[PDB]
Amino acid sequence: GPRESKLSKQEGQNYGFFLRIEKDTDGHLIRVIEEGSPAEKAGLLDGDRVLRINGVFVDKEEHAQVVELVRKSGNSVTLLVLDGDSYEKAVKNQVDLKELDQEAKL
Amino acid sequence: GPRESKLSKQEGQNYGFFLRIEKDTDGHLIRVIEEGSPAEKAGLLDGDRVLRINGVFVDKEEHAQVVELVRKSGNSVTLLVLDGDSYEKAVKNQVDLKELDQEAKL
Repeated sequence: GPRESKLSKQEGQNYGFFLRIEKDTDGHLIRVIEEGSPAEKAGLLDGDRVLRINGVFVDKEEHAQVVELVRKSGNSVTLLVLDGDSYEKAVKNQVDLKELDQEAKL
Repeated sequence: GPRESKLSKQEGQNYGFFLRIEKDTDGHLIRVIEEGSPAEKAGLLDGDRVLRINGVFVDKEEHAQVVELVRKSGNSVTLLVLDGDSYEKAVKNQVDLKELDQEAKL
């Protein structure tokens, strides 16, 4: 289910991913995670959607805002992410994404 | 990658950019971005290409209809632009410009 990913990096360093809007696709997508990066080390996966940034729900914010939020968070940031399939399955079944909290399968 | 620039102006004010048709040049070119202008504030960069206006794909529209789409948007307009370097690289690599949307590197 959702995961809380605690990213941390050095000054001048990128976290090492793209945030994207994709044509006819819901959500703020994480793509092209660089090998060995802060993003990788924190558990980010290709196709994850960003639900929250430092606990603030952003699924309905504009891309520019979501980017700004990451950027203004400085050299650490907490992302609540959901994998692409769980995210599409949640939106399919009209689940309230706001009410989703961390869940792990073991 | 592409950016959405959200330009806003006062009534009777100009945005502060030109659109041109240039010989042996692909696409709807943003030129002459006035310093201090709405265009500059929104993040337009010289050599930017206009891909979409209020979401509508225009790279293959006539210059006259693109200008008119901007004017008809009144005192704000949303432009999906792709910087001149990324755009020239995309046309070479035969990328479908219709499929490009906002992207940021973090």
